[PDB]
Order: sequence, then C-alpha cells, then structure tokens
Amino acid sequence: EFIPRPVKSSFREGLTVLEYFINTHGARKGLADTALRTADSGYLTRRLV
Amino acid sequence: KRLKVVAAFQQSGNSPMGMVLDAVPVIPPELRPMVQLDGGRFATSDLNDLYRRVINRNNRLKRLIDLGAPEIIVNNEKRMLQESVDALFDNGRRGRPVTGPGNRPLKSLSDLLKGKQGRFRQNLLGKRVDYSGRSVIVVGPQLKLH
Amino acid sequence: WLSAASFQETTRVLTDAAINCRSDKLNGLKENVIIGKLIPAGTGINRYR
Amino acid sequence: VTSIRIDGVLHEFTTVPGVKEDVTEIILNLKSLVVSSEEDEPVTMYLRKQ
Amino acid sequence: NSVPGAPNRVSFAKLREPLEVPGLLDVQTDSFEWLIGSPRWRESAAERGDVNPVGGLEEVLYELSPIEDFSGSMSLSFSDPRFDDVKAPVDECKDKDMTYAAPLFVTAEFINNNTGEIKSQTVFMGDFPMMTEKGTFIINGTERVVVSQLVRSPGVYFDETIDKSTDKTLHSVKVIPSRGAWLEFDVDKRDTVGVRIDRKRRQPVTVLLKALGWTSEQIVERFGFSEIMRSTLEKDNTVGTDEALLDIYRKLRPGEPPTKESAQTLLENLFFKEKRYDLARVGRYKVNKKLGLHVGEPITSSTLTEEDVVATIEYLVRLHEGQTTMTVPGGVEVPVETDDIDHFGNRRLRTVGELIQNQIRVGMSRMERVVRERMTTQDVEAITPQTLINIRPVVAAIKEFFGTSQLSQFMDQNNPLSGLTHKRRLSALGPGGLSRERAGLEVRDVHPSHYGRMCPIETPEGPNIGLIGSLSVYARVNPFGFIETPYRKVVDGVVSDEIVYLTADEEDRHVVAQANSPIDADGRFVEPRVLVRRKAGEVEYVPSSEVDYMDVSPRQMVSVATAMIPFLEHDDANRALMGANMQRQAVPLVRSEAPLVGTGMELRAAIDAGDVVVAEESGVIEEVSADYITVMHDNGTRRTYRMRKFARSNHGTCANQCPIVDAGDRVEAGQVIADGPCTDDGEMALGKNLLVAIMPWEGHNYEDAIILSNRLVEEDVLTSIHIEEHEIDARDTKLGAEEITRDIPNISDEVLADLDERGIVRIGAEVRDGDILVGKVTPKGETELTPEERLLRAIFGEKAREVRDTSLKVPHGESGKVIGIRVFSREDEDELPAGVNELVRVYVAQKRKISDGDKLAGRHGNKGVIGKILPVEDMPFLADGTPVDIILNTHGVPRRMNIGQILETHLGWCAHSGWKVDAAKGVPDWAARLPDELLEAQPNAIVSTPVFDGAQEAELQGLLSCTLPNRDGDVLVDADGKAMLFDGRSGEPFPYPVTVGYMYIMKLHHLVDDKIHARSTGPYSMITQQPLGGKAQFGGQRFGEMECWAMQAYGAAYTLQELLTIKSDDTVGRVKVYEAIVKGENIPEPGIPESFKVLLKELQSLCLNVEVLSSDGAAIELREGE
Amino acid sequence: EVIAEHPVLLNRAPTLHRLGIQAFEPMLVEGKAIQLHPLVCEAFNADFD
Amino acid sequence: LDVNFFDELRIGLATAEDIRQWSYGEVKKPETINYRTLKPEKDGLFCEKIFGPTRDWECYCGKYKRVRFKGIICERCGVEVTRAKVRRERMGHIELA
Amino acid sequence: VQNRASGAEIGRIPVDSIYSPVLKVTYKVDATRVEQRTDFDKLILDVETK
RNA sequence: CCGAAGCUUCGGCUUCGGCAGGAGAGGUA
DNA sequence: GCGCATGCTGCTCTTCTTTGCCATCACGGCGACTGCCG
DNA sequence: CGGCAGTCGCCGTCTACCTCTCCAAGAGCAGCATGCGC
Ligand SMILES: [Mg+2]
Ligand SMILES: [Zn+2]
Repeated sequence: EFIPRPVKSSFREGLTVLEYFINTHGARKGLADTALRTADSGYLTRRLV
Repeated sequence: KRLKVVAAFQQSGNSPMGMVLDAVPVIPPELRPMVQLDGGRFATSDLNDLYRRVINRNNRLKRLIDLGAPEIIVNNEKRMLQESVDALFDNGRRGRPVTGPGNRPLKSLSDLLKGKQGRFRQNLLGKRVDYSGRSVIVVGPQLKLH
Repeated sequence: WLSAASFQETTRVLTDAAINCRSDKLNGLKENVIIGKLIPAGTGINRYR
Repeated sequence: VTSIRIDGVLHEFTTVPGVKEDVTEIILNLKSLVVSSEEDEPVTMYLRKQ
Repeated sequence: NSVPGAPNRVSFAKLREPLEVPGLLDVQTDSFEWLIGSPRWRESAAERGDVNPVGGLEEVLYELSPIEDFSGSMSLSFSDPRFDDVKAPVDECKDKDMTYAAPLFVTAEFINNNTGEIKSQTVFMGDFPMMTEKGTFIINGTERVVVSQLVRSPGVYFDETIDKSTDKTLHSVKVIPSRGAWLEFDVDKRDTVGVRIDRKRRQPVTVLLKALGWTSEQIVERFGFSEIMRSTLEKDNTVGTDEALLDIYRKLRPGEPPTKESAQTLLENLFFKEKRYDLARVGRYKVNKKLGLHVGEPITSSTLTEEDVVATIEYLVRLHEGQTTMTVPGGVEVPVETDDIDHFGNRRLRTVGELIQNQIRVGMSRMERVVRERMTTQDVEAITPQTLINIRPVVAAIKEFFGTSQLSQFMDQNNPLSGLTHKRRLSALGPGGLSRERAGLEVRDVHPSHYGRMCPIETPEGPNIGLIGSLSVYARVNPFGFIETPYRKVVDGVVSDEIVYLTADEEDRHVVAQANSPIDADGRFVEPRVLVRRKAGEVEYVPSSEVDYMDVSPRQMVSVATAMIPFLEHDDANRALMGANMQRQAVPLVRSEAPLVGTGMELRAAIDAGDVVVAEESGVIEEVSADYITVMHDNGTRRTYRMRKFARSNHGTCANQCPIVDAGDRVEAGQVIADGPCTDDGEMALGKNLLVAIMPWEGHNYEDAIILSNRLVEEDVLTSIHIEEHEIDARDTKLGAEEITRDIPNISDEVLADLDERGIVRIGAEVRDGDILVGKVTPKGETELTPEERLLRAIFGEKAREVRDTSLKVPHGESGKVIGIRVFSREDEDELPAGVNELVRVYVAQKRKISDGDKLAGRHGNKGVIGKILPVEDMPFLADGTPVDIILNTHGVPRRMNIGQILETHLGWCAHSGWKVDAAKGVPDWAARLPDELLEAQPNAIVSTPVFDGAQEAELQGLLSCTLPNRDGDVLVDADGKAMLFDGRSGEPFPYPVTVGYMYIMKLHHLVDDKIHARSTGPYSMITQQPLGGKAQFGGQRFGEMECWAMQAYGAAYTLQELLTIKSDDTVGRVKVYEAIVKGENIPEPGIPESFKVLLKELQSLCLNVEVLSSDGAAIELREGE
Repeated sequence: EVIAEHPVLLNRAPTLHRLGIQAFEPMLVEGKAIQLHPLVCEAFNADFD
Repeated sequence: LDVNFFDELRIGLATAEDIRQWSYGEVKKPETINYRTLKPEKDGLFCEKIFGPTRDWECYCGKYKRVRFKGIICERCGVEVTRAKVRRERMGHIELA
Repeated sequence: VQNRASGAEIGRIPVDSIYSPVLKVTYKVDATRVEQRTDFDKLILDVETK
C-alpha cells in the first residue's frame, strides 16, 4: 500500500536517510519476485510442450 | 474403482501371481562398479550393500530352517528378510530409511529412474557431445549477418 | 508408456503399464529421440527421405 | 633494454638481501631508463655497488 | 584523523560526530571470549551488571552434573575447565597441514554413598580448536570462518486470521520451547476453545484444566466473563479430574489401558519436569515479559508452570473479546496485542560461541548416557572417575562440526574487503533455520525494524536474495542475542551528548528524529518541524518539540562496503547493490594507488581487516630491508617484524607485504609500518584512476562494452600475479614401494634436462603444458621366472624391469615459472599420513595483463567486458595532445538512474587539476558553507565526500569554474565539464563538446583465459559411455532438453540424430566416423545408443519383463555379440 | 581453407525459442573471445557484460 | 542392430520362470572382492563364472590365455574364454527360502 | 621474449621493450577565410621528445 | 583405444603396461 | 626341559530402533479413508 | 446402513557454467610367539 508521505527530492538533488530507507521497500520486492517468476514460467513451458 | 484392477488381470493372458516373489534378479557387475579412491580404499557403492543385506538374511534363514528352530525365531527372520528386500526395491517407502556413513540414506533401484536427476531426464533426453567449445562473447561491428 | 514415464510420476505409470501389459508402437517425437531414430517431422518424413 | 641479470637471483619473484625493494619493483624502476645506442648488435653494460 | 600517521584527506562534511565506530571484528571475538571464560570477558562483565560471571563451558558442565544411577548409591560431577598452551604456532599449523588447538582438562569427583569415600582426579577431554587474533580458525591447514545464524527465539506467540465462511477473526497461541513438546490453544468456527497437545488431535481446554486439578466452579471464579468459556465448561463430559487424565492418556498414548498414575507420570514428564523440557533463559525471559508475570527476581529454573498456562488462556480470551490492557494477580499491567515473528525484537542471533556450545552439549549428553549405563556393570572398589569416562563422542562431535557443516565456511581471500565482509555476515539458513526452497517472499523483505541493525542494500543477487545480510557499522549484540544501536537523548528540545543503546523492542515507544537535521550552535532544531519515526515504522512530519531521541550519524544504517561508495544518495538501490557486491571481487595489482575521490571509511577498513603491519609500541626504526623491520623501543627492548613475500591466498591471488618506513623515522604506537595486498599507505586501494570520455564510438562500446587504450598494456597499469600449487605423494604397494627418482626407462633425455639430482624440477625453470614436474616410478613386483628364461636371459641379460611411469605433469593450458618446492619426508621426523613415504609441493606463478574479454567495473554499478584495445594514436585526444584512457557509452546512464558516476568524474577532474577560490571581495555566496582549507587545493589532491553528507551541486558547479591551468595557460575543460576533442583516425575535431574527467576503475576476477575451452575427443564415462563433464577433465558440453525442442521446431532430423548417437553414445560408430574423416570418405550410418540398453537392464531388475519385438513378434536380442 | 564454408552452430542458454540456435560462417580472429554481430543480440537476448 | 526394424516395446509382469531364465547362475556368498589378490571371489557378487572373465580371452587359472582358444569352457575353473565386454549384459539371481 | 625459446641460462630475466623516443605531439590550424575567395591555411606542429 | 619394444612380406603380427562415483558451500549470465 | 599364559597381530564382519532419541518440513492440488455422527 | 467432514499422504516447484572441502572406526575372535614358572 502507498505511504501517505511522498519523496519530494529527485535523484539529481539526492535523497535523505529516511527517504532512501523507505525507497528500498519496493525495490527489493521486484528483485525477489523476478526469481520466482523465472521458475514459475519454465514449468508452464515444459507442460505445454 | 475395483473393476479397473479386476478386469486387467482377465482381459490379457497374464496372472495375478507375479506379485509374490520367489527369486530376485541381480544387475550385471559393470553397471555397479567398485573402484579405488585415489590409491586408497573403496568407499561404498550404494547398491552392493542392499544386495549384501539380502544375501546375509537369506543365508541365516536357510541355516535356521534346516536346524529345527522354534516358530517365533523363524518368523522373526522371515520378517527381517522381507523388510530387507523391500528396502532394496524402494528405500524409505515404509518405515525409516536405511542409512550408511554419516546418516545419509541409501539409494535404491527405483531411485535411479525417478526425478529430474534420474536416467530419463538426464541421460536419454539430453546428453554431452563431442566437437564443442565455450568462451566469452564480445561485439564485432565489422562482420556481416552470416 | 515411454512418453508418459519420462514426463512425471514414473512409478505409477510403470505399475499401471505392467499390470495392463501395454505395447508401444514408437511413432512419436520423444520415443524416436529416445531409441535413436529419425523423428517423423521435417526431413524425416517419407516424401523427402 | 631487452633483458637483465642479477647475481644470486633465479627469478623475478624474489628479494635481494640488504636491498629495500624486491626484483619486481627494481624492474619497474628500470623501465624508465632512457638510453641511446649506435651499434646494430646487442651491447652489455654493468652496475656494481656495495 | 585519530590515527598517528595517516594521509591528510580533506572532507566536505558539514556535520560533526559524537561517537567513533567500534572494533569491526568484535562480533566474533567477544563470543569466543565468553565461551572460553578468559579474564578479559570477566572484567568486561564486571564493568556492568556483575551478578553471574558464568562462562560458556561452565554452565554446560554445571547443568550436566551430578550423574546419578537408578539405585542412588554413587554420583559423578564435573567442574573447573582449564586450557593448556597451544601446541604449534599458526604458521607451522598452516604449513604441515595441522590444526590450531589447545588441550582441555576438567576435574571429576566420585562419591560413594554406601561407604562415604571420595576419589577425585583430573581427566583429559581432547584438543579444543582455538580462534586466532583475526577471528578465524585453522582446521586441517585451511582457514575457516564460522557465520552467525538468525533464528526465531523461544516464547509465546499470539496470532489472528480471518475466517472463510463466517469471515470473522480467529485467534491462536503457540508456546515454543528451546527443546520439548509444543502447545497450541485456539478458537474454532464456533465459540469452542481447544488445546492441541504434542501436535495431535484436538480437545476442549476444560479437559486440560481438569487434568491440572481444577473444579468446575473455579473456572467461573476466574474465567467468568465470556460465553465461550461457558460453552466450553458446559460441554466437557469429563466431570472429575481422573476422567480428564484418563482422556488425555487415551488421546496421547494409543492402544493402552488407561491408568491414572501412568497418566500423571506422563503428564508431568512433558512440560513440568526439567529433564525433557527446556524454555531457555531467552525463552523464560520472554514469557516473563509478555504475560507480565513476576518481574524483578533473578531467573532460576527453566520449566513451565501452571500460572503460565492460566495466564496464556486468559490472554487469549481477552484478545478474542477485544480488550487492550490486561493485568494478572501478582503482575504489572501489560498491553494485549498480536505479535509479528519477522520483527527484529523476536529474531535473535546465534553467534559462534552458542554454535559450539550446542555441539559440546550433544557430545556431553552421549558421554553421560554411556557413563550412566556403564556404572551398573562394573565392580565397586575398582571404580574411579578415569574408568567411567569416554572421550570419543566429544571429539567426534567437535570434528563433525568444524568439518562437514553448513556454517563453518571456507574463507574467501580475494582481497582484504572480502575477508572482512565474510566475518560480518548474518545467515538465515542452516540446521534450525530455513530452506532455499521453503522460504517464500515475506522473509525476504526490508522490515522497518532493520534501521541500524542490518544493511538493506548489500545482499546476494541469485536465489539467496534476502537470505544473507550484513551487520551495520554501529550495531552490537545483547547478552541474549538481540542487536542494539545507539541514540542521542534529547531533552527540552536540546540535543544532549549521552548515548543509550536500544533494542528494536524498546525504540518503538519513543519518537526518534533523523540524522540529517539542522542543529544550531547550542543544539536547538532550526526547522519548526522534523521528519521522525513513530511506533510501527511510520514516517511523519511532527514539530521539533516532542521528540525524545536522535540518530548518531547519517551512515548508521549501512555496512562497511556500502559506506565506501561516494555520492550514494544519487544512485538507485538496484545499481548500488551491484556496486557493493562487485567491490569484493577485485584482484590485487602489482602496484596500488588510492582514490582521488574517497569517503574516509577506507582507512579503518584496512587496519581492522588486518592485512597490514602496525606497531605495538613506540620507538625509532633501526634497520629496514625488503623482508624485516627492526624497531628499538624506548625502554631497551628490540622487536622485529617479518613479511610475507609472494604468498598464495585461498583464491590463487598474491599477498605481498612491503615496508613504508625509512631507517631513522620515529614510530608511534598504532602507526602502520608495512603495506599489504590492496593497500596504499594504510588505506584500501582496489583500482586505478583513468581519464574518461562519455560518447559513442563506432559501435565498439555497443551494449555495455568498453574501449581501452594501449598505454594500459605497455605500462603495466592493470597487471596481476596468480600462483598455483601442485602436489604428489610417494607411497608403498602390495608389490613393492613407489620411489621418486630421475631414472625413467621409458622417455628420452631431452625432456629430463630441467630435473636435479633428486627427481624434482629446479627453481627458476619455465614449465609448459605436458611438461614434467617430478619423476616417480611404480614397481610391478619382484618374483621368479621360468627355468628356460633363466639361462636364456643369463646369456642375453635379465634385469628387474618392474618399474612403470607415474609422473606429475603440468595440466592442459598452464604455464609459468617455478618459485618454490616444499618436501616432506618420513625419516627426518615429520608428520605424515600413514602409508606414504615422501611429499612434495610445487608452486607456479604467472603475470597476467589486460586483454579482450576481461571484466572491468566501477563503484556505482558500471560493468562490462573489454571490446577493443586501441593504439594511442587512434584515440581521441585533448587540445594539447593528451589521449584518453577509456571510453564509456552514454546510452546506459539515464535509464538506470546511476548519475553518481558523472558527479564523480567532475569532482575527479577538479581534484586532479587543482583549484583556487577568489576572495578579494569576500567569500562568494556559493562558498559560504565550505571550510577554509577547501578554498584552495594543489594538483593531484585527495578529497573525501561522506556517504550521506558530502559535496552539493552548487559547490561542484562553482568549483568547475575555478580550476587551474596547465603548463601553458590554457583551461581545457570549461565550466560545464565539457571539452573539445580531436579525432585520431581522421584528424578533424569532433563537432560538439564531450564530457571528460577521472574515474576509479577496478579489475574483476572474471578473466577470459580461465573460460575458453574446446574438445574433439577425449575421456569417456563408465556406466553410460558419454563424454565426461567439466573443464579440468577435458569434458564436453551438454545438449539439454530445451535445446532439442529448437532442433525439432527447425525440422532438422539429421543434425539431431547425429548429435545424439555418433557424438555421444554409439561406441561402434565413434571409431568409424574418425576413420572416415581421416581417410576422406563418407560418414557412416548411426547404430544404437548404449543408454537405452542400460535403461532396459535397469528395468529388468525391478521384475519387469520388457522386450523389443519385431514386425511379427520374435523379440530381438538387442545385445550384439555375433 | 579447411574451415572455408564450413558452418558452425552458436547457442545461448536458456533456449526459450527457435532463434536461440543459429548457424554462422567462422572467421579466424586474434584473441580469446568470440565476436558476435550486433543485429543477432535481440534474437539471442545477449548483452555484453 | 538396425533401429529401422523395431516395431514394438512391450512391458509386463515377470514370473519366477523368467527370472530363472535370464540368469546365468546363482550367487551364494555376500563377499565382494579379494583385497590382497585383487581378483574376484567365487560365487560372490563379482564372480567370473556367473558373469564373465575380467580380462580378454582369460580365465581364473592360466590354462587358456590366447585368442585361438575361444569357445572352450575351462574344465577346472568354469570360466568362459571370451571377451570381457560380456560383463555388461549377463545377470544372476538369488534363490529365496 | 621467453628464455626457453631462445636457449639461455636460468638466471636471465626477459624484459618488455619500448623503443619509441617521442613523448607528445599536437597541432593547431589557423584558417584565413576572408572574402574575394583567396583563402589559405596555416599549420603549427609541436613535438616533444625523450 | 594410447604408449614402449621386437617381427615386419608393409596388409599388418606378437610381448608388456593403463581408468573417471556422491554430499555440502560460494559464485557468474 | 616342557607346559601354560597373555599380548602383537591376521582377519573378517558389524553397526538395533522402547517406557528412547529426535527436531523439525513450505504450499497448493487431489484423492482415498476412516473413524464418527446421525 | 448411510452420509460426512476432517485428515493424511503423495505429487510438483527454469537452463548452462566455474571454484573449494570431505566420504565408519572401534570392538571383537581367534592364531600364534615368547616369556616365565616348577
Ligand atoms: Mg548480461
Ligand atoms: Zn582355468
């Protein structure tokens, strides 16, 4: 769910400690579910063949 | 549910008596090799022990039967022989697995056919080949499409 | 039974095939690959061979 | 300069007793020598210190 | 700063620091100090809370004893552990393939109650491996590291879920011990509570309360506020306690006659007896804190009690109803809430001491069982403590832990940073944790309680993402296993300077401010409102009048490798992850140099790693050479330090130490005396400074490729030394004894010219593929011959001639000089394995330059292989004729959000050239906040920009217009950081300005010379006669299942058939194909593969009658032979 | 002249479709790396890192 | 063999008669291999009589060691004088009591 | 040049050779492009040696 | 099948000598 | 001078499963089954 | 008898490559070989 507080600074100005910390919550979920997707798709391909 | 089993043994010319064994086959020796471990000793084969257990139990059973033993002891030996054969054909299906050095369960005859690391999916559907190589690829912009 | 034994559940299919005394005609891609013959597709069909 | 040869030394991965640099650093230091020659054949110089 | 002799690195930081980073290896040494019980830990524990200085082994030895028998006539006890001196030094153990250990002794006493005599004597309990001063163990000659484990702690855990049909709230309870049986109370679809004893069946809790000895009126007297309890007490049909015990017995024990005394002895043997149930000190302390039981008394005894069960049921029902606070008779008020199990207040850390103590306990229990069983079969008056004790289980457990274990890992010694990082790793797997397959997606998330205890960035990239992490710089561990972190207390809106360490369970009741907060001279916040952290990791904007704590530094939440990236706040998390991971893969180069732009963490990341030499006292240097330094102390003592010249690490790299002092210098204690592998004057240096251009160039840097210059090969800028090791063994045989000698009757004299008079090579010889290292022969037996040959070869000549050839040769594709030989013999009193006579090791070294295919990297996530190397005349060059060193593409920067590299190049150019700010009319407006020493710099200056408080963009933009000119009065790079370049192939200038600067480039350990492979024919397997696998065994490449589908979709029926029969398995066709190719004829027709026959013989052994029929029956033989 | 007009097959894993295997005509280069055309990287899905 | 002549692959349950047919002999002793003589035992799991000679055109004794004596069964040892590749395709059986 | 490929003693150490005596070269062109279509170029070269 | 050594009529013949399985951890695309 | 006793040493197996040891094991789909309630 | 719902077990979870370490041992039963005693 969205956090009601935004990140008002671009990467050209540099984030602070708290903005950088709360930015990492959603940047790890994608990296963690890509690896599961790769193993979920190969089984489907093998079953379809 | 029952007719599927009762009709298969009727439509063909086989018998339902092939489910009870009275002789056990033995694989050729070159399919279960035993080799030296770098000038030391031999360290297990995972299949020459499951055969040895069956042979020992059968020999003890034969000697006890041709001796006039009481019924209880003969029954105990027969149960133990049955368990040993069952562990030879499928280790871990009933009871606890038979382990070796290091509490590592032994691998039976039916464990060399199943799984993604078995015969079917690792030796028959894909192999290693001659005349092949490997290296790191880099970009060449002076080549053509062929 | 050769094509189904190499997909999944080897023990169950092998047991049922043994009980039923099934016969395989070796007329597919997977079986012809397994026994070492020309697959019945592409240049392995009668017209082109 | 195409080659060097030190006494008491077999390869370049070693040290000389009494000298503060190993042979690798000595070679890397000798890589900046500026020399001039006129003959068309190899010539040999010398270096002795104590 | 704070180090006696250090380079002067000026900094852009604007904040001050009230704390110094702790010892970076104190997470490893403190636990071993506690386990050993040494005086240092005793004094440290006496510093605060000196109640029970109990060692690690002493508590095990005291929980064990006394050991009693069934009759109760004799007993045995243990006490007073003590250690001897270490047998051999570290280097001897590393050389002769030994273990670094010291013997352990305990005292045992034997009391006999029948008589009353006592016999006590000292027993020996085996060698105990010991940890060196760097936090590592040497086991069988190899360095190892034990890694800490993150496990869920014992206690009581309340949960709540949503129903499916009625769609309401359902609650549960789980009491988890350290070792014992489990309990589980919960509420069901209807208003019926139930207990699950020992993970079986389900009964209403009324039977349990009755089995505890409770009447039907006391339940209402206590639990008299819920209709659920009314329904449960009404429907129990177990009036009378004995009926309840009988029902419990029949539920637990199957097929038994229910007997009440057996039921009692089985009930009190499950939870209430301190022999088979253990709620450890952590578990007892947690249960005494969540339920709010008696608090204040010291913890003694670690078993469950009846009041605990009653309080747990009361808590569950109160949580079900909806109450928020709850009190217990004799306890304080406690909140009523459901707890999360991934919270860092619930996950504890099992360090090395508690990992070794478990194995010692297991061995102790086995030995105790043996002594108890053997105490009743020996004769009295001959029983002594030495005859009852067996040492084998303990040594077996110790050697099984330190060897085949998942947590004592092989150390990685690529460079000092990787070694330091290996020792600070928190691992979530292992025997008692998780699995790579069972672990889901919620245990791999950044919890809000990780702030200051775990690093959110440094984590693996493959299947172990989120299962391995790193400790933060300021974190430290409780005496229970909970990680703490420091804060500065604020009162009345003014920040004080008193530091308090808080665990994750205590900082959620306070408002904690942010590190980057404006603070005046007195200490009052400038901004009216500040960004804080509330209870549940919630971020809010509240005003600077109600906060209670503050952070200690902006780098409190990062690890030691993440705190080494300049301009980190300008980079995305995904690229910074790779940047931190790739700093541990750099290789040491023959010459090192420190970064032009750094962070300041590089000085204490090299001293704490331990690959440098520091002085233990103050004095003057007396003598300096290439391998020793002699220091004369002020009192008179003289100390000498030796160096490791060209030593091989765990990964084949070179570890070389060099002195950096003169012959008359004065040295202060703590000063760095000698350099190391990746060190430049005391600070870590993993790469080199190179001149960059950001532009596309003819497609040679397309898709992450890199173009290099030829000056980087002719000047040894990126060159490394790699060392290899080979061994061979001479042993006996049943037909004789193998001997190493130069005499070999099979090979010529041309290849035996580099051997000495002993059969070994000579130092300084250049070996190649197929070359000879040692010469050894094998006897084939000395026996008699036939009577005719006696006289026949007496006339001719008869010799022994039983010698075969077995010589150690250089493997395929290897070369290099020989730099050392280590020979071990049996007759000269050297430890050797039984059965062997002589050992020899040979070391081979090579020098590797840079080439196409080698991997380069930066600190921000840039990564690619080298596509081309160009002559220096083909390279873009500046207006004065200076060529560039590397070209990087501009298409990869914007879409990956790593713009810190461009800022780094700008600052690097400014630092290289040097600047000077004019203050004739006062300091400019943009330089108001700069220090006074950063208003002027010299060429080739070193600066420092901390990780979250560094150089701004107004400062960079203003410094880019102040740089000094070169030899001639020209400024090549203008105010935007762009320069005009010429084209080195055509001569015309490039039409638009290009960005130029300096950047820090490292060389990664992925070299193309170790990845090229090819094969035509070679060794084959034994069971299935397919080619072998691997590069060391000259193996083939797998043609898998997914690669066959492409062949079948193309329509290629002949390529697939040839690939599957005559190149893999067809034994008879393999030879005929080779003969046909050599003779130039046509390739023959494939046969039948061998794996099919192996499969058929496998199927026939399971009593399956599988046959191959023909067109008219008549099964084919399928075995050849005719 | 031995390797003149003798094609070879290049393969990258995973082979997710047909174009993961293609046939080229070899040329001898200097170095220890294989050189690939820029226009086949989309079919092979291969960057250069 | 020619793969272009196969037509079927039949599977089914095996009886004791078939198991006794496939076998070339019965194993009796659980012994595996002689550690000192480095030669297979007798009636063991690696026996030369049941399965086949370990070396080409050889036997347990030394009466026949050439290639012209093939086809003759050794009368004192019982080992066939033939190739050593027959150890990959000859089976045995155990007689259960 | 490896000493095993030239027939030399063990103590000899081969060394890389850089024969170039030139350090830095650059050039600058000043172009006269006045009207009347009478135009010419001027070249200035700088050579620095060792 | 390879090497060494003899005969060798140049097709080849003879003597001797010789092997490759599992578990765990980390990493790259 | 001879017989008996005890330690080097060949020499070939042997290694379980209770009232014990042992501590657990995801997550979803599917199908029998089995005591249990009516 | 006749439904019935929990339950308990069995099946499955991407490909290719590189580097390192470690893989039952003590107990027991003869079979003598030599020393010591009457
Ligand atoms: Mg890539
Ligand atoms: Zn014979």
